[PDB]
Amino acid sequence: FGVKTEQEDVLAKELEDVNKWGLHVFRIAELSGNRPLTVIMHTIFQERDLLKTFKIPVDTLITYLMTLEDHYHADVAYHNNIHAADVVQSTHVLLSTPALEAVFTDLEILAAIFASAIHDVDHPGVSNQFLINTNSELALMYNDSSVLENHHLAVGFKLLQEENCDIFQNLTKKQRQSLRKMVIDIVLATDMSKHMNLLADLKTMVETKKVTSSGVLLLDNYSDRIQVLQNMVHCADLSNPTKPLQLYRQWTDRIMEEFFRQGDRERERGMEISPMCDKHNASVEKSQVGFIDYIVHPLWETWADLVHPDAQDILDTLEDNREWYQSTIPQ
Ligand SMILES: CC(=O)Nc1cccc(-c2ccn([C@@H](Cc3cc[n+]([O-])cc3)c3ccc(OC(F)F)c(OCC4CC4)c3)n2)c1
Ligand SMILES: [Zn+2]
Ligand SMILES: [Zn+2]
Repeated sequence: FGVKTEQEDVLAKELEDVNKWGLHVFRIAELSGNRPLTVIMHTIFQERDLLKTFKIPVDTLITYLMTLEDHYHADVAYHNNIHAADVVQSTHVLLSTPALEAVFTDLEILAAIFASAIHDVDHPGVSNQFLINTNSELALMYNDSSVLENHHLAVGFKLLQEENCDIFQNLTKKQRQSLRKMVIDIVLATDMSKHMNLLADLKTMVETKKVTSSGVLLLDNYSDRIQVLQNMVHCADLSNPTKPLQLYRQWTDRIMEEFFRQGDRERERGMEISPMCDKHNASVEKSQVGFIDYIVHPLWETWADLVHPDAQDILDTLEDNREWYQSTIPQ
């Protein structure tokens, strides 16, 4: 009575690393009875005093979080609640980077974290292209346009209507409309088809980079604010390779399982399969190296530049991991 159970205490101790890059999220997933998203989100909300700032009733926050977590598929290897929790915690750490100290408002912080929590809800385990090519209801509903991302948003928002789930019930119409717009802009930016444009804009920003007195990033207009937030959650979404190898490897195993599974369906449907999704002709090591060289490193290198030198350690880990997988390539 009043005191945590032994498993709850062990979980609480793991959660003490919530502000660190490399949180044992899989461990937390096990300790919380597969409730990584709910506990990590609750920990972050209270850490950031978001409940008080936005007058979010605690029972309501917990109810919505568990409901949201329940709408992630536990039978999906990668795009599940653990990934959601990871992206959330990673965005949380990124928001704390010294270069962005005092830059964003509480509402923007709330938008970035909420966006992260719902960015992949109800993911079926197959890609937009697969959905489009199989004439799936989802693809027809959203006209082949950022199919999954539009769906994650619609679900994320619709769940607020369930019993005692409206965590934004006390925000004014102004706060809600602004919050909603920012969340929509952020989740839509997670669609990989927008990667090049986002990176281009981020690079341009690093080019025109301008700080303040204390050397903190200066962002005037909404376009700049939202771009940085969009790239932030995007970085968090593509952060697996920048985490300690032990974590990175579990992510790779999961994504490969999900991809090979899709490949198996395409093979049966008689569709063409990418080496990436072909369990028969697949080079996991090469795929990760390509992934890092063409996508992850160019992204994180530009982000490192924007907040230089705050992300120096993350970049070093990415490069060490890249070399690890490279040397793993058989011959
Ligand atoms: C079947 C399928 O989706 N194929 C496909 C085709 C082209 C690019 C990508 C793609 C680009 C970024 N990712 C994300 C996961 C991700 C997927 C989609 N969006 O909207 C955002 C992120 C992604 C995250 C982690 C990965 O590996 C490891 F870190 F766990 C990964 O591995 C890529 C290598 C297998 C070769 C890809 N996925 C995926
Ligand atoms: Zn996604
Ligand atoms: Zn994702």
